[PDB]
Amino acid sequence: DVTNVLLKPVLTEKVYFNQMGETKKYVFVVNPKASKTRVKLAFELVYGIKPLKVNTLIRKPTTIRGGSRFPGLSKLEKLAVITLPKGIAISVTGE
Amino acid sequence: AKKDQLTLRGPLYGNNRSHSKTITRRKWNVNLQPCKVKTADGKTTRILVSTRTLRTLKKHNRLS
Amino acid sequence: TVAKELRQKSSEELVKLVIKLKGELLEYRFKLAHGELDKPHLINQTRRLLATILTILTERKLNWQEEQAKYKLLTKKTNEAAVNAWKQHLEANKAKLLKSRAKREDASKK
Amino acid sequence: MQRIKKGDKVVVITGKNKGGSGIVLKIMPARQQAIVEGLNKVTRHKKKDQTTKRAAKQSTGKVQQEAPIFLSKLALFDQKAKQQTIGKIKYVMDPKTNKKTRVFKKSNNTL
Amino acid sequence: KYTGSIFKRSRRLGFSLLENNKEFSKGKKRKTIPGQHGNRFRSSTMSGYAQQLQEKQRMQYMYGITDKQFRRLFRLVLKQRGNLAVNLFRVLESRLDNIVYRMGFAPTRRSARQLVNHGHVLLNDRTVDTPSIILNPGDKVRLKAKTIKIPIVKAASESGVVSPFVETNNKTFEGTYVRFPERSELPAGINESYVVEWYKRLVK
RNA sequence: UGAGUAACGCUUGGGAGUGAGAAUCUCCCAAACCGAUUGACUAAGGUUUCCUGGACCAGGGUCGUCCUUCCAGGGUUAGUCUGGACCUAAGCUGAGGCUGAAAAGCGUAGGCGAUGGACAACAGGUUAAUAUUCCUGUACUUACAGUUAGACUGAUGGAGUG
RNA sequence: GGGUAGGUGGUAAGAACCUCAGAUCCGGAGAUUUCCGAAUGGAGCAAUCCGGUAGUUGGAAACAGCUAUCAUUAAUUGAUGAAUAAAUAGUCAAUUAAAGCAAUACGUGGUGAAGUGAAACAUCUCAGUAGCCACAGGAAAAGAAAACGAAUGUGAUUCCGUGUGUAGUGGCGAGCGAAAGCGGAACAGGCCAAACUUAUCAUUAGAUAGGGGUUGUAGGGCUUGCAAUGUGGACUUGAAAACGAUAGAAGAAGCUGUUGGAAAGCAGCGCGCAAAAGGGUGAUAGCCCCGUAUUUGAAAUUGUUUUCAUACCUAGCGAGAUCCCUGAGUAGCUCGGAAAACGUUAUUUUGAGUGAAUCUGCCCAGACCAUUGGGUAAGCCUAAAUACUAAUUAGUGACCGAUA
Ligand SMILES: [Mg+2]
Ligand SMILES: [Mg+2]
Ligand SMILES: [Mg+2]
Ligand SMILES: [Mg+2]
Ligand SMILES: [Mg+2]
Ligand SMILES: [Mg+2]
Ligand SMILES: [Mg+2]
Ligand SMILES: [Mg+2]
Ligand SMILES: [Mg+2]
Ligand SMILES: [Mg+2]
Ligand SMILES: [Mg+2]
Ligand SMILES: [Mg+2]
Ligand SMILES: [Mg+2]
Ligand SMILES: [Mg+2]
Ligand SMILES: [Mg+2]
Ligand SMILES: [Mg+2]
Ligand SMILES: [Mg+2]
Ligand SMILES: [Mg+2]
Ligand SMILES: [Mg+2]
Ligand SMILES: [Mg+2]
Ligand SMILES: [Mg+2]
Ligand SMILES: [Mg+2]
Ligand SMILES: [Mg+2]
Ligand SMILES: [Mg+2]
Ligand SMILES: [Mg+2]
Ligand SMILES: [Mg+2]
Ligand SMILES: [Mg+2]
Ligand SMILES: [Mg+2]
Ligand SMILES: [Mg+2]
Ligand SMILES: [Mg+2]
Ligand SMILES: [Mg+2]
Ligand SMILES: [Mg+2]
Repeated sequence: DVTNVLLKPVLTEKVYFNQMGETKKYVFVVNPKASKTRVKLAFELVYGIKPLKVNTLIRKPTTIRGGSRFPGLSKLEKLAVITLPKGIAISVTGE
Repeated sequence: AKKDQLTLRGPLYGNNRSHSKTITRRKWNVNLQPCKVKTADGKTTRILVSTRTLRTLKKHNRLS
Repeated sequence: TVAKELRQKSSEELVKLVIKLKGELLEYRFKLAHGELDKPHLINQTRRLLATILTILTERKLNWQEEQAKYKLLTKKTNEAAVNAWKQHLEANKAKLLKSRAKREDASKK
Repeated sequence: MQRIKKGDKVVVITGKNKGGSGIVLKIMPARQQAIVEGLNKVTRHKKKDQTTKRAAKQSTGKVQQEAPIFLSKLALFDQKAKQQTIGKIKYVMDPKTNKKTRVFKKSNNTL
Repeated sequence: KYTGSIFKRSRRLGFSLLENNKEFSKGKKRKTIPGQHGNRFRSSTMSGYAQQLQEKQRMQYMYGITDKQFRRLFRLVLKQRGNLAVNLFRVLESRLDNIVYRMGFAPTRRSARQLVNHGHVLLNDRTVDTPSIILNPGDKVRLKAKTIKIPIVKAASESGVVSPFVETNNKTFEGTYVRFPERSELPAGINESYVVEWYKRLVK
């Protein structure tokens, strides 16, 4: 509802491999506390096309910048894979 | 605990002196004896109390 | 300075402002994530103005989500292509469903 | 108020540059410095770096810029006086506009 | 340490011993306690000294003094020349705030002391913040100008009212004196001298 | 100093290539060991050590253009799999309550607690890294609403099975 | 509010902005404040999982958003209500408080060793220390004589010096060690119960709510008169004023030459000071800069004190009656312990037992009796001087200067 559970879309080789061939699959990063239903609701209120299904990924924090004078940890990411129906392809940028 | 319910007087810790004045810690316990009384419509309720309160209870006409 | 103009504004117009700025903030963050935000300071300005609007809206004992939930306007435009895809998907699903049930039924009869 | 502002004429009273006239372009209050144009010209040995659209060329040879100067070494320059001289300034408050204005103490010149 | 239930035990007896010691009936007395204590006196039969004692309280109270300070001042004046029944009167009346109140720029003696402590007060060969310095018969006490800058002014009027042993000119804020207060200017509120002999017994 | 001494902790030859530099890196051909295992899938644990490209400060008992080392980027998709939303064993906690100088101990009703019980998905393909999870094909299960036909519905409790 | 012409926190340049309708910055007052954590809807392997209820918005419902609430204990109140008629236990609901933490520090209380010394060791010492636990507070504790004590005596408690290493106490060994008095810091004494009386409780009151009373050269009550309308508090609300605290404003006085990379050093001639504390400025500056002395200033919050009024308390000296009240399982005594300097004993306290009297009364003055004298137990509260510094501001050091 508040639509703070859609932080940033991410574009990688896996993402672009999916974003072709009839059904498109768009991968965003979402609030780690959000649920699948909240992700679908956010997509409903801000895009307008009902996802066919939603898959979720949790990327665990790991050590980064190892050996550097001050080492630091990573940030917890939850990934969401929206899949729109046949024949529909909306743009992530431009509204 | 081993204590009266009417008052709050409890055990008294002291020394066990013997010949040669050898020191060993000992405990004096209060005389918790069951007693039944009539309070609030004479409602009898068994209460573990010290013999001193029992004597106090006997003279104060409560115990009848 | 800016807060005075906002103070003159009513509450209903203010919640319209907050939802509009929320949408623009989402768009700015998305454009930044695509490397298409020439002006990267509008994100901060949007957030400060958003924070200010919250302060004026929280001065009065009024919320920002509930007030817009009471009255609102629905959506549009993003319906035509959406219903086409859904109609196409359900027709194919029902066609597959019908074919499967027929195959099973005629197989059991034989 | 401040002894030195961005814009007023200033000279140097100690160092190699004596009577060094310039215009203050910017003031760092925290480090008590002041960049004055034409004075303390240093020439950094400009390397070559190519990692950006602008860095693809980044033509930099013997660029001479401005080094910051301690605010103590600076002194305000008089202009209204017929005989320009170096002096100290006050912080009088004129009731005409109720705004603080610097005035020299060896003369009666504002700012 | 359990369900003591004060109702259960208190009612359990209704008299006993502990209930009556504690008896919630226990009122407040939050004014009886303070006020009567406050300060007392009277004269008795067996010791006589009761009159002397009461007079000391009055005398000490007239100037707002703690008994310890009084013992110091008596010790100072005691040793000197002789029958000093004329000296300690000047000593007791030499208080700066007493002179400030008797000078007439304050409604009450304690208010003058507060003023003195708050730094209103300018002296001659010195200045003054502490409201206890013992002053000399012929001394001036020029009042500050900031105090007049705070016109409450009502004071100056009292100054002229005055009593003959003080000579002060109104508005001009200045004061001195001579011919130290005779016993007439020390009225019958406290006028006795056998409390004086009492202090030799209590103070050597 | 011992002392450039002991030691360097089970596995060969060649051809071509990269590179400033190759017994040690890449490819190929052989060769030798494992083969109830040095083969393959996982539990526990480890916690990015996984894939790509680059580097040879440091570490690799030599060397190194190379590494499980470092840098940058990327990688883990479940109604049906493993566990919760289901159940209990040992045991733990445990309102009341009992006991005890105090802290506390014991313990009822309740609640936790798998190493057990109940529960619906298989085959193939795909990326450098994921796959009963993604894709194709064919299925199954549980809820809610509408509808058609039939039927009186029958538990927090009793009994059987488990 | 102050205050300006710069700002976008450090390793940090650059890119992009903000800012003279007064930015950044400082001070006062507010807003937001995820999850765990006393954690408190239930659980749980902390920062996780699973919910109920009452609303409201979408859906055709399941459902999903957005809000508020849901722990336990104690007290009060109300409703309901067992064995068992009544009545309670119990159950439910509402309201009010409690939970926890820290200041490696001070207080009180409970519990409480040992190393060690005695040249061994058991009495003893260590030591009522360490530790464990409970409760606080800004201090806490103590406190107004049934007292000291030997006198024509002092007259709450607390703290410091002396009395003194004295009297004493100690396998009379190691050791331990006051209480008077004196000199000082501060100083403050109040209030209930009972008599007597009023009103009400099936008035069996022996209970509730008021008036009266708070003692020792005895006090109070009973009856009867005179004098009183005050003085003072450990005291409530207000109003006013003053002194501060939390940002700040103003704030004097120098050039020349020389060595030198650089002058502020050195030299010449000057100047200011209620400012010659300090810091920086390319060496060692009273007069280059920031400051310092001094004079000042607060919209808002807050501290201390004073004045005025205002609630609430507070009042003397007689006469007669000869009557009543003055704190009971209490003080004593016995059996085991302890506190005091005392290794148990006149004084204080208590685990077990017993147990008094009522101003011609009771306790005390180191066993005890008599005389004399002192004091009024078995009810409560009490500022100040006293103990400490995690923190805030200013400052100091014949304290340290990277093995300290
Ligand atoms: Mg998953
Ligand atoms: Mg011992
Ligand atoms: Mg060696
Ligand atoms: Mg060697
Ligand atoms: Mg050898
Ligand atoms: Mg050899
Ligand atoms: Mg060898
Ligand atoms: Mg080897
Ligand atoms: Mg080999
Ligand atoms: Mg073989
Ligand atoms: Mg193997
Ligand atoms: Mg690693
Ligand atoms: Mg690899
Ligand atoms: Mg590589
Ligand atoms: Mg090597
Ligand atoms: Mg599937
Ligand atoms: Mg379970
Ligand atoms: Mg299992
Ligand atoms: Mg693999
Ligand atoms: Mg402002
Ligand atoms: Mg021993
Ligand atoms: Mg020994
Ligand atoms: Mg106290
Ligand atoms: Mg200034
Ligand atoms: Mg100056
Ligand atoms: Mg200097
Ligand atoms: Mg006795
Ligand atoms: Mg002892
Ligand atoms: Mg007597
Ligand atoms: Mg008595
Ligand atoms: Mg160190
Ligand atoms: Mg070192």
